[PDB]
This record gives sequence, C-alpha cells and structure tokens, in this order.
Amino acid sequence: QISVRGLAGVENVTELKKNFNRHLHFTLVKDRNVATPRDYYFALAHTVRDHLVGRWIRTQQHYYEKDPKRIYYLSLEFYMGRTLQNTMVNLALENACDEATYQLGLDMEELEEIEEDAGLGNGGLGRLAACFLDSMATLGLAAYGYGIRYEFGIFNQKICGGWQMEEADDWLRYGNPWEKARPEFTLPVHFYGRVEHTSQGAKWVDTQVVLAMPYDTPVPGYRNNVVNTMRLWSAKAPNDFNLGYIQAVLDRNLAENISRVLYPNDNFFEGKELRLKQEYFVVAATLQDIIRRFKSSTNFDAFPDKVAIQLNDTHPSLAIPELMRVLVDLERLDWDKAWEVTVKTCAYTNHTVLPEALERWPVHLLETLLPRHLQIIYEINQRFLNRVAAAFPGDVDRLRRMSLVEEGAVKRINMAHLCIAGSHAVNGVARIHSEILKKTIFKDFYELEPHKFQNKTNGITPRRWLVLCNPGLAEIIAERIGEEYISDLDQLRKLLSYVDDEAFIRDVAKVKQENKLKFAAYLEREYKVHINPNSLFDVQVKRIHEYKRQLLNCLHVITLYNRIKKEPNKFVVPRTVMIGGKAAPGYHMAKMIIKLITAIGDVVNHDPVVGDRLRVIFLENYRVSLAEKVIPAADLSEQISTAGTEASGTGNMKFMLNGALTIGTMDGANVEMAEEAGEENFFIFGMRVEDVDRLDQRGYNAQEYYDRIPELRQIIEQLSSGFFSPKQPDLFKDIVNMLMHHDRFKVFADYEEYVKCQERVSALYKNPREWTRMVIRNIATSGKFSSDRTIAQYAREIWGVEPSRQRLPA
Amino acid sequence: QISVRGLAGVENVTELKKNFNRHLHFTLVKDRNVATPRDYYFALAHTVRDHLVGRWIRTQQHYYEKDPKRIYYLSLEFYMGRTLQNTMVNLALENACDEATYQLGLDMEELEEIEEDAGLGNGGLGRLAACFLDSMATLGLAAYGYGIRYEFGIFNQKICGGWQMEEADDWLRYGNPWEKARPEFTLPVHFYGRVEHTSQGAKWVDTQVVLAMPYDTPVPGYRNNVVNTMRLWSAKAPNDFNLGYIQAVLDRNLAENISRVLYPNDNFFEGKELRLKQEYFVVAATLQDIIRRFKSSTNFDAFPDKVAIQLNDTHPSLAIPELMRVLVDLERLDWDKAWEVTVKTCAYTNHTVLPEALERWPVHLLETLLPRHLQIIYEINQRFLNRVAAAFPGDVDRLRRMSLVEEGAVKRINMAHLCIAGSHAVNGVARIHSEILKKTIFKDFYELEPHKFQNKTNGITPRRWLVLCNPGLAEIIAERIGEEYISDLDQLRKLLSYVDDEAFIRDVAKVKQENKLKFAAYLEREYKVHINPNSLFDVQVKRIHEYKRQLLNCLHVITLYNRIKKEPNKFVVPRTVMIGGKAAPGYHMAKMIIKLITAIGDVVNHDPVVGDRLRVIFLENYRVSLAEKVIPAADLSEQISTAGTEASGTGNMKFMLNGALTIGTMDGANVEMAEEAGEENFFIFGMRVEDVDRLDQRGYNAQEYYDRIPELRQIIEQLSSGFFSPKQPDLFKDIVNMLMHHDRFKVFADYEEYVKCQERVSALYKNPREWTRMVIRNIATSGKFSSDRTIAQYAREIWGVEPSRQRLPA
Ligand SMILES: O=c1[nH]c(=O)n([C@@H]2O[C@H](CO)[C@@H](O)[C@H](O)[C@H]2O)cc1Cl
Ligand SMILES: O=c1[nH]c(=O)n([C@@H]2O[C@H](CO)[C@@H](O)[C@H](O)[C@H]2O)cc1Cl
Repeated sequence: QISVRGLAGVENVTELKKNFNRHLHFTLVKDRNVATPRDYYFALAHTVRDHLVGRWIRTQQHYYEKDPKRIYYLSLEFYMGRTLQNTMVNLALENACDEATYQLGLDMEELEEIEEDAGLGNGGLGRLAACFLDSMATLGLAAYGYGIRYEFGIFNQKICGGWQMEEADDWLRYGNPWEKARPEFTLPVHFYGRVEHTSQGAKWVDTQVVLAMPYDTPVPGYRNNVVNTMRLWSAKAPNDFNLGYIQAVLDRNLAENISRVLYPNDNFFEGKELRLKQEYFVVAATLQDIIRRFKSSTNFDAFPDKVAIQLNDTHPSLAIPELMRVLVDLERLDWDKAWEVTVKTCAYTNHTVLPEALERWPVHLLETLLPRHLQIIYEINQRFLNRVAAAFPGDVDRLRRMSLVEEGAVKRINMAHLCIAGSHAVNGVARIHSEILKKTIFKDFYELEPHKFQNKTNGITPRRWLVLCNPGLAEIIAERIGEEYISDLDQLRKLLSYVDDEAFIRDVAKVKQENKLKFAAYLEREYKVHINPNSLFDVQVKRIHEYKRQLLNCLHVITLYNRIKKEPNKFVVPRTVMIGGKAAPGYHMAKMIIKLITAIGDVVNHDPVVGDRLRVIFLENYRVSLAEKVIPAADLSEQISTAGTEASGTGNMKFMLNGALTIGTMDGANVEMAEEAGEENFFIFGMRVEDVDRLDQRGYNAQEYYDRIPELRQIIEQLSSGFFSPKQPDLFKDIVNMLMHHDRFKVFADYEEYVKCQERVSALYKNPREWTRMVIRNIATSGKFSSDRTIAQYAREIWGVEPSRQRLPA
Repeated sequence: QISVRGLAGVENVTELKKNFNRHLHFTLVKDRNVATPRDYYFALAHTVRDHLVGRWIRTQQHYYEKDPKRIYYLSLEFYMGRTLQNTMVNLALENACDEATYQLGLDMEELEEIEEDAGLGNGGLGRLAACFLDSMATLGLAAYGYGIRYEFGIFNQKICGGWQMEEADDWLRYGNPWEKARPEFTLPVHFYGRVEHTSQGAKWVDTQVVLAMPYDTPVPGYRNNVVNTMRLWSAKAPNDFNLGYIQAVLDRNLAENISRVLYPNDNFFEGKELRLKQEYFVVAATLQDIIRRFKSSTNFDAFPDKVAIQLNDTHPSLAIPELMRVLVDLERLDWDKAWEVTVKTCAYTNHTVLPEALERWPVHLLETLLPRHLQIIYEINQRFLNRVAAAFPGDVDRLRRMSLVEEGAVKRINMAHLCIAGSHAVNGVARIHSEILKKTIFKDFYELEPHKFQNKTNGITPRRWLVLCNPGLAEIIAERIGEEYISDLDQLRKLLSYVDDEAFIRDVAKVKQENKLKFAAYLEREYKVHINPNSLFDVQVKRIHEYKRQLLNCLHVITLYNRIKKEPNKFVVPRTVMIGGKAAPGYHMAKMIIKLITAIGDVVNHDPVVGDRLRVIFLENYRVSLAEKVIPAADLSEQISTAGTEASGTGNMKFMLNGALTIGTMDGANVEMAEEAGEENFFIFGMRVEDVDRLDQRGYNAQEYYDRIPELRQIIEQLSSGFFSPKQPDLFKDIVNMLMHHDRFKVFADYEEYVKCQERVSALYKNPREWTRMVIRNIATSGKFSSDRTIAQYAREIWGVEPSRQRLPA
C-alpha cells in the first residue's frame, strides 16, 4: 500500500505464505480450522524471526573474525514494547507481510495487537536503553545490551472507582518467540560468604551460588543486515541447592526470585535487599561474559581498547568494584594497574538531580551481602580522598562532601560518587542538565577532574517513533524528500522549503486528522469512551510524579471548566484533555493525583452545559504500545516540569517528531528543542532555573498566590469543600495541604503564566493553516533528537569507535 | 544396519539431512562450527518430532469426526524415560536417522545419551502407566493419559561414602522438545472456601483459584500412524493473585508449588497437604476437559457410553466426588442419576495390600481444603452403608469395617473404600494379588458386589522392552519368525520349535554375551567400575523396600564370600552381583540397606583371595534409561519378595523377555510367568502365601533360624561385630535388630531354601547350552506379559471398547 513499507515481490509473498503455513502446522501444531488470531500472530512472528537468524549468525561471526572494540550497555531496564512490526520495518518486510497475510485472508494489524509489550522498564530511562540498542545496530557498532529477564515487567494498570489498581504483567504466559534461551552459557553468581586473607591475597569464601542463565534476543539495525544481541539473565538455583527433601526443592524459589519482578519505582530510590541482589546479579554475570569474550581475542593493558562498558545510571555501578575484584583477586593484577584499566573501561550516565532518586546503599547491606566489594569500595574511597587532599590541601569540608562514604545515623555508600571516581567520563542527558551537574551536585568532582564531564543530549529512534507508529506522516515526508532521512534525521530540515506549499500544508493536516480519527475509534472500541475528534487533543503522558506537575495541568482543566460555567454561551476552542501514566505502588501522592484526574472527568464529562467543548480522559495503562497510538494523535504536548527537575525528557521529542506543538517550561531537552525550532514556534512559559533559585532563597510561600489570584482561590476552595468528591468531602485534603504548605515543585508559582500561555495555544488553534505551518517548523527541526546522533556522539567522544552506515552482506 | 530398524531410502535420508540442518540453523540458532553434541541431539529431536505432528493432528481430528468412546487414564505418575529412540522405533525411522546422521558425520547413539529421562514416576506403578499409553495407541484406542507436569521428577541419586544423597532432577533445564504448551486451554481449579446452602442447592464459595495449564506430549502407536495425547497440568497463579506489591508478586509461587515436585515415596503413604492438593488439581482440571469434550458431541445418560475413566491406584480417587459435585451442584442432575453415571464411568486399579501404602486422609484436611467433597463423601458413605445394612441385617461389625470413614484418634477417609463404592470395576494386577484382595482386605466388598472384582495381570511394552533396548535379540528373533510378534507377542511361542536348533542356541548366547560386553564397558567409561564379563550377572534392580528383601540378596552374597574364604582353592561359578534402586528420602531402613550393600562391596571387591570370582556393585541412579541397558545384560533376575507382598511386579517381565533366567518366590506375576514357561524352567524357592499365614499364626521367631543355621549366625555376628564397618563397629545394629526382632518380611525364614536354589542356578550356569535352552524356553513363553494383551482385556472387559490393529492413513 504505502511506499516506505518496502516491496511486495511475487517471490517474497509466495515464500512468506508457505513459511507461515509451515509454522502454523509444525510449530504451532494447529490446523486452519481451529487456529485463533493468537495462533496466526505466532505463525507470523516465527516466519519473521526466520529472516533474522541468518543475519543474526553472520553478524555475530563477523565480530568474532574482525574483533572490533565491543560496547556493553548495562541497564536494569530495557523498555522494548512490541517486536514484530519493528522487525518487519527494519528488514523491509512490512509490505510483503501485509500482502502475504492479506492473501491468507488475515489482517496483519489485527494480529500485531495480540503481541504483549516487553514491559521491562519503567519509563524514560528504560526506553532510552531500547532506542539506544536500535541506534547502535543501525550504526554498525559491535554492541550488546545486558540486563535482567524479568518474569513480570511493569504492572498492568486498571482504574477502579477512579483508583489505580495493579496487576501482575504476566508477559510470558504464551511464550516469547523472539528470545533464544542459552542454558549452555549459564554462569555462577556469588552472594554473602566472608573474606579470608592468605599470603596470596584476599579470597571470597562460603558464598551462596545463584546461576545466571542467558536469554538472547536479536536487535536488527535499519536495513543494514546488522543484528546485534540483547542478553538478559534469568536466575536459577544450583542442583545441590539446600540438597524435608520436598521443602529443599521448593526453596529453590528463594534463589530464582532474583529475576522475578521489576521494581516499579521511577525517580525514587527504595533501598531493598532484593533490588541490590538484582544489581549485583546482572553485573557479576555480564562481567564474566565480557572477560570470557576478551580472552578469546593474559594481557589486560589492551582491555580498554577492546571493551567499553556504559553504566545506565548508578544501577550497575557495582561493575566498578567487581571489575577490580576480578582483576585484583582473580587475575592477580596489582591495584594501580587494575584501577587504570577500570577507569579507562567504565563511563557513567546520570539521569537525575532529585535527592530522593539517588542510590545510597546502607553499609550494613553491603557488608552482609557483598563483604569483599565493601572492602574494595573503602580502598577506592581512601585512595581517591588522598588525591583530593593532595589537590585542595586543608579543605576538610571537601573531603566529607566528596567521600564515597556518607556518615550519619546509618552510614551509606553514595553510588554516584563511586561512578564518578571509577569512570573516565560522566555525562548528563541534556545540555542544561549537564550544566546543572557541574554547578551543583557534582561541582566538587568537576573542579577535581573537569575533563570527565560531558553532555550527550538524549534522542529517540525515528524507526519506532516515526515510520512504525506514523506511516501516513512518514509517507508524505518521503514523497517530497525521499527515504534517506529515516537513518539521517537531519534531512528533515529540507521540509522547511515546503512551509508555504499549499499541498504540503494540507497533507500534514490530513495526516493529523486521520490519526486523531483512528485514535478516537481506538478509544470507543476498547474502552467505551466517547470524544469529539475536531477538538484540540491536549496530552500529557509520562509517569505520575510531583515534579512532572500533572497537578498544574489539573488546575488548568478546572480553570477552563469554571470559565465555561461562568459564561456558558461564550465560544471556546474545544479540547480533549488526556492525561496518562503509572504511579509507583507506594507513592501515595501519585495515587491521589490519578484519583483527582478521574474525579475531575466525572464532573466535567457529565456537565450538560459543557457539551462536547471539554473532555478529560485518563488514559489507562500507558506503556510503549499505547504511546505509539496516542503520540501521533496529539495536537498539544504538555512538558511542564518545574524548571531544573526533568533531566532531559524524551516523550517531548516523540511528540515534536509527530506533529504536535509543545507547551513547556525551559527544562531539560525542551530548551534545545526550542532553540532548534525557534522560540516563536514553541509555547514556553514560567520560571527559568534562575527564577526557581531566587524563589528558594526568599522562600516559597504559596499563600501569596492564593491571596492574589481569585481564579486559583476558587479551585482550592472547590477542592477543600468537596465539589470534586461530594460523598467524601475531604478526599483531597492531602493535595490541598501539600499545595498550600509543602510544595517542593512550585505549582502555584507557574499557574498564571501557564494559563495565559494556554490561551495563546487556543488562539493559534483557531487558524488551522497557521497552526500547521508552525507544526511543519517543528517537524522540520526535530533532526537533532534522533538517537542516531546521540549514539554517534557516545561512540566518538566516549567509546572511541567510529560509527558506520555500511550494509553487511545478505 | 539391522532389519527390524526399517528402511534407509535415498529420498528419506536426503530429506532428514536437510531438516536436521534447517533446525540446527533456524531452531537452534547455531552454525556447524559451534554446535555441541547437545545441539545435535536437539536438531535430531526436532527433525523427528516433525514426522509426528501431521499424524498427531489427523488422529485428533479423526476422533472428533468419528466420536468414539474415550478412555481417560488418570495417574499422578507417568514414568516415560526418553522419547527419541522410541519415537523413531514407532515410526520406522530408526535406520534412516542412523544413516542420515552417519552422513552428517555424527553417531546417533552418542546423541541419544544426551536426552534427559522424563522421570515423572517412582517405579512400577508410574512405568505401568507409560507402557499402557504405548499399548493404547498401538491398539487404536481413543485414549488420553492425564496427569501433572512435575518440574522436578524423581531425584537423581548419588552415592557418597556409600550413602545415598539426593539431588533435584532438573529435567527441563535445556527444554523439552516433545511437549506443546497449551496456555489457550487453561482452566481454573478451586481450593478452601466454604459451603453455602441456597433454595437451589449447595454452592462452593470464597475459594482460592489456581489455574491449571495443559502441556501435550504425543504418544505414537507402533507403525499404525495413531498418535494419542498425554496431557499434563502445570500450576499457575491467577493475575489478580494477592493483587508490598513486590511480595504479592513473589507469593505467586505458593500457587505454582502444586506442580513443582513429585513425591518420592513408593508403596508408602505420606498424608501431606501438598500431596492432596496435587491429587485434587489433576482430577479437577481433567474432569472439566472431559466434560467439555463430551458437550461437543444436555444429556448425561449417554455419558458412560462416551467416557471411561481409569483410576491408577487411589491417587485420583477424588474424581468420584468431583464428578458428583459437577453433576449434582453444577449441572443439577439429581443424586441418584449422578451416582449411576459416576459408577458406570469410573473403574479402579489396586496395586498393593500393604497397610502402610493405603491412602487414608485425615478428615480435618478434607474439611479445610475441600469442604464440599467431604460433604459428598459423607453422603456417599451413608447411602452405601444403607445398602450394606439392607443386605447383611444386624451385622454391625460389617458396617464399621466397610465404612468409608475410619473412626479412631483422628477420623480418616479410606480412599480405597471410596473407589470400590463408586466404580463398576475394581481389579488387581496379577491373578494371585486379585485373589488375595477378595479373600482379605476387600472380602467384605466382594461379598456385597462380587461382580465388580476382576483381574488384569500386568504387562510391559515389547517396543521399549525388546526392540528398543535389545536390537540384537529382536533381530535374531525376526530372522526366524518375522516381525509381526512386535505387536503380537504371543507369536514368540513359535520359538519353541528352535529349542534344539544349534544355530539358534548360538545366536541367543551370542546376543547375551555382546550385551554383557557393552554393559561392562558402560560400567568402566561412565563410573570407573571394573568387571569380569564371563561371570554370571546376578541382578536385582527396583526401589529399595523391606518387602522386596534386597537384604535376603545381601545375606546370600555374604554367604558366598564366607564360603570362598573358608575354602579359597575350591572352584565357584563367578558372579557379578548388581543391586540398584532408589530409597525414598525419609525411609531410614531403606537408606541403611543401600549403605550395607556398598559396605559389602568394599570388603568383597578388594579381597585378593576372591580374585574376580565375586563382585558386588551397587548400580547408582537406577531409572528407565539405565533399566534399558542393564536388563538385556542380565543372566539372573532376583524377584524375591516375601510371598503375598509384591502385587504383580513388572521388572520380572522385562528380564524374562530379555533372556535372563528368574530366581523368585511364588509372588505376584512370578506365579503366571512360571506357569507359562513350566516350573522346571524357573528357579522357584521359599514360602508360599499359605506358609506365610501358617508362620504368622504360630508367630515368627527369628531367633529359631539363627540358632539352627551356623552359616546364618556367622553373618549376623559379622554384622554386629563391625566386620563390614571397622571404623564404626555398630553401624548396622539397626538392621541386625530388625532382622532379629521386628522383621515383618521373614528374611530368615526363606534363607535356607534361597541359598540352595542359588546353587542350582550356578550348576545350570556351568552348562552354557543347557542354560541357553532354558532361556529360549522363557523368551518363547513371555507373550502373555505384553501390555497389548493387558490393555485388550481392560478394553473388552472394563471399558467396553474393541481394540483395532488397523493403520490410519499416512
Ligand atoms: O529513575 C529514573 N527514571 C527515569 O525515567 N529517568 C529519566 O531518564 C530519561 C532518560 O535519560 C530522562 O529523559 C528523564 O529526564 C529522566 O527522568 C531518570 C531516573 Cl533517575
Ligand atoms: O506405590 C506404589 N508403587 C508401585 O510401584 N506399585 C507397584 O505397581 C506395579 C504396577 O501395578 C506392581 O507391579 C507392583 O507389584 C507394585 O508394587 C504399587 C504401589 Cl501402591
């Protein structure tokens, strides 16, 4: 049907049909008469996976022969979503599969909806890892994603009486056709034990053993025949484990609980033992495999020329003392050389400056669990603080601030400090965030070693986030400029010369309208929810967090409602306001914010005076596959964190790529987005970082906004008095209380400028042609925010490898 | 190579090689350069499974079309062993695979040794189920084996310092290519809850739900293109399960512990909650599937014409009140009709008369776990005891003996009594065992309803137990008489006319010698153990149990040793005595018997005076695949249970089929074996059942044997005084104590006749020609003990179906 979806050759289609039928019969052990759509999905999924494997085997052999430097991306999170369409897209098989399945009398889109998301992440950080893997393979780097094969990913979210309820995401119930179990490469991981000293050094003894079993999933590059590997570890008990006989066998579960479940706290640290076991487990098993692979090239000096390890936040920071443990205790390198090797090998990415998100592990945990790694960390700390002392003689307060060991009621190890000490590069994830790091939390480190500190502004893969989810927009772009922009997103700049082309204006607005019609219909069929598709689609989707200020969004919605009630017969640009996202299970305030959002819809959506001029919809179970449907339907993107708190953001980029305009603070990557499109083509409002600090010094007093803004006071009074919760009049007193007295994120300070900026958006919306021209201006300047540009900077400036767009042979 | 192994056609071989290579590449994602033998096994296993599926699908469709009466074989045990060679054999693919793999430069036998046993049973009862499934499909019956997919089968046994040590049998580590997960047919099973009464009857409410997920494994008949199904259930948690969030997710394991592990107690009842959950789980899930399948034929009168359910011991006896629960509470049939349907549907097989092996569940368990099934069982008991009262008016003692409810400190439900009440047929497993049932434990039942009681003497599948494990013997048999005996074992009778054929005598003795040479070499390569292959191979392999009297065997071995020490220069027929078998984990005496056997080898095997005239070897980890190697190497089969205790035995048949002679008591099927071959062709010794009762009346006094038999006294003194345990002189005082004072099985009473009968065996062994002629006489009369004859009797006399040897189309 559409051009960027590849060829449907006679030979290809005929072949696909036969392999589809072979898998239906032989693999599924089904006959056409009892197959359900789910069986058809599987037959298709196995048929497409067949095309990968040859490429998978030849890529992995090519690396063994040529021996390039390898990149190991360690992360506790890989938010992959679905694999089928992405694989079709990267292999140019999409039109052929469509044809082949159409001829068997099936609808490929129906089938794609049956695939479970691999929800092995929480949000922005785990999805960055996913975009990165795709960019690494598109750019021909010999790169391996390593993590944990969680048996339950992020919980599925149900809304019940307006409240979030969690349920287990049993994503593997029906099998995962994409993975290949690799029990032959099972590896031991050690916990507990104690440290013995011999004449030949330290020895870690009496440990419990958990085996790590690898599962490999292929990662295809974009039409370059590269297929890289994501290797995820699964925990297994050893066979002599505790070996009532019956009880001994059942207790094997204690060991395998390590890979059972993903911790669902985003931007919040929970110091629980099970988490730290997961952290050590991925790092222990990954480093043996790395070293094994290196020894099949004695000489560790060349280790940093053959290996790069990227640490995705501090989660795998135990890689640093573990690499020392292996080099010093097992290989018998001396300390100083092991340390040189380790620093040259590791690099660390920070994703936050929020105090509560930083990992600081109680020393009593590390002591019990990892008594040798604690010893190594104290030694790292001592040698490091000696370099500090030597450089800032006398500055005792610097020593206590810079220490890897925090003193206090419970001593803690500050894992970020460890990473900066043992890495040759540390980077933030947007220009402003990187600057904040150097001026604030890591200032002392920066003065010590300014040359470690870098920026690598985040990006998103244009494959998933454009070609896969928005074929209509990819297609009209490609009619004008060709196809090359898909792996060179800077080419979108050529679209600037079409800003005054009447036919192009009309095709952009037409693609948006179609996407909105398709999303409106997904809403009714799957959730009996009922919307005007001519309305402006105002969307805020991301994890529920106070800093993300969904509450600010809420106050705007209530203000619009109150302005309609006050003058019902006055015209307003109609909106569909959609907010979506998961709250972590113990984050009480996040759960209250969800409940408020639904309580608002309850009032607003059934007010007959409002008509279809205002609807508030909470999007349930937001996740990757739902992002792919809603983002291309969006007209307005809400990116309204308090300035200084959102390290980068990446939703913001997905929306800009897909023809939504942005309303945002100068936060994170919003700053670079605006600078790329021109501030005139962006709806910026509210405090800058500088303004927030000024306010923090005087002191933030919210009563002051409440006394001066009648519209705001009326909302607060409606909240306290039970207007949004008539049977529980005090339902929301926690929120009101927090907003009035304990608001770390200054919702009231930005309210006024936010509302006025919201009027400027409705006004452009009234002028379709001029809305669409600003849209083209955004789309056209989104090139920088491709993950291919990001990974190329990592590769050149951190890993020391040269990207390559050259096809490997078929 | 050999004729009964099928054709190696050019076209077939060429095809196998290509599919082998396809699976290596696409399924295994390996290249020839890194494949290990284990990968080659898998490529072969998938290539052979491809040939099954077409037949599997067409068999299952043929039953749906024709709708014959279906047989449901319920068992908690299916001792399958390996599947690959058996599948090749039943599909006539064996020579072709041999050829095809030989041309890829591989050794098929090497590959077969990589397959794990499916050890989902304990011994004779779970292996009977396995032979039965094979016979049911060979005979074209529409039959389904239902049980439990245990994640850990019988433990692997290691001997350490002479002691058994257990370890978990992680048989699924590398995947099971034979099974097909069927998550689409997942079913709910209920536990706990309470019973409510409405105006519309009883209702079972507030239950916990465990899902049962089915895994299907194909069961091929012998060259008839029938492939039946073994469906095994796996326990899964529901998704809202308990739904700390983290803890809620981890506790999903409590539910899935139901299918985690096979209970390893054989012939001994352990009344543990986890066991009863397993029992209910298999029965609950199986009956829904049965009823589902029946409703795709409203009218329950025809239920017994469409369904037979065979109960393998009392383990699935909850089928009886569950079928009532479904008919009466769910379908709203009235009691009396539901009961007629249930009786006409169920039949029960007993496998033991040992008091300690019978299931008697505490009422407080059933009450908590299954409160509705307890109610139904009390109602069954009351109506049943009313029929007894009506028939034997006044006989109060009969009422208490026959009750399903045993009174006592804890009230118990006697599950055998339940089965006899709710089944139209009850059967023992050998003629003498069936007689004992009617004269003793079930006498009262027999007088009430004599027409329920039947015999179905056990059998073994000649496929596995002859063609698969003994190709050499199958082959010389087939040269003379053709191939038809493989599915008509009565034809072996024709071999009687070759008893005086010199060439045949020599080919039987040659096959035995070769098997012994191959087993001698398996012993050295895999266990550094060192034997004379010219010796008589004296073998007792079966679970370690006091009633099986491995101790009697032990005393004989010590007597031979002592006779050698007393006259070293006198000639004796040399023997290799091999004893093997697993002891259940808490059975202390069974573990001591293993330790004695090794302690004896320790003395005997290193006595330089003994030379290679006597060796005692404990065969470690006895299981199905080890049975297939040792049984055709055996010259002498030890079947020496105290008469009246071994219900049938089936090892005894495997040995007789494979050219070992039998030394045995008149116990179980030994009685019919001797009657088939002629008592002259069998080494029978010791008490008959009648003699045992006579001894029980006077009272068994072991001191009497010890005072009258000097050879026996010397053994006991050597045991007490530390001769077999010099560093622990009192190691064996438990055994001596038991033998002297508390021997339920009368080891001393049979000692004398056993030793003298052991001399008669050595004497025939001295005359190879005459040994071999008696062997031919056994082999030739083994036809009765085929499982095809057994299943044909079940089918005709119990299930009401007609077997058929007709091929389904290819
Ligand atoms: O726990 C976390 N989870 C997460 O999604 N991020 C995000 O990481 C994203 C990727 O860097 C980034 O765009 C966004 O600004 C961050 O909030 C950071 C932490 Cl520390
Ligand atoms: O728990 C058991 N396990 C077992 O193997 N059998 C055997 O069942 C075998 C099959 O009927 C039979 O030959 C043998 O005589 C029995 O001991 C019986 C019980 Cl009750």
